[PDB]
Amino acid sequence: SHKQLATEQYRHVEMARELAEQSGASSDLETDHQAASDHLNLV
Amino acid sequence: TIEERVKKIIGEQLGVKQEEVTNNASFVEDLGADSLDTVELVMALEEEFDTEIPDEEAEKITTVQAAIDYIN
Amino acid sequence: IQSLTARAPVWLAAQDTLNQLCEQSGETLASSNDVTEYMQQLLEREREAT
Amino acid sequence: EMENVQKKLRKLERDYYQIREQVVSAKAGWCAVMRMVKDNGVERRLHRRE
Repeated sequence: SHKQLATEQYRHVEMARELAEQSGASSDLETDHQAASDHLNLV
Repeated sequence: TIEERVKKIIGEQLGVKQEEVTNNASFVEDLGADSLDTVELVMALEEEFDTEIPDEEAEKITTVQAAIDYIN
Repeated sequence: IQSLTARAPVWLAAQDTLNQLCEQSGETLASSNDVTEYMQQLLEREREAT
Repeated sequence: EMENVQKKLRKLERDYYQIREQVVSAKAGWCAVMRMVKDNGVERRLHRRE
């Protein structure tokens, strides 16, 4: 169980990292879509 | 020196004295310690040094000298 | 393992009695036929000593 | 959850530590008894392997 927990910790960290990147991407997309809503209202 | 630990513990675990053990011999058959006795010896060595030895490495102590080789 | 475990104690008791018996004698037994032939030698010694 | 299992590992480790002291201390006495018993008792009289 000790070695299993070490391995599981490593994998868990990897998944957390890729989700952090997607969170940043989501904020960027929100910026772009705010601009998009403004454009719709302008048209 | 620090080896006095091993060369002491071995005897205390096998009934032989400090000088009885010979580096050329093997615990499994040349000291009379069977499977259970050798498990007890390796596990007592583990206890004394407050460390850990997995099964694979632990199985490589059949000879007298090995008890110090992994230690020092 | 269950079969062997059930069988073991009987075999061990039998072996202790056998070792005691043959050690009590000068000759060491190894088989049923061997025990029988030892019976016969014992009878011959009876009928000479008598 | 996995951090709490790690703390389980620590608790189990100290349990193992306790068991280990038990084992080594027991052997220390086994040594002495089997030293003294070699006055022919262990041969078959005390060692009732049945």
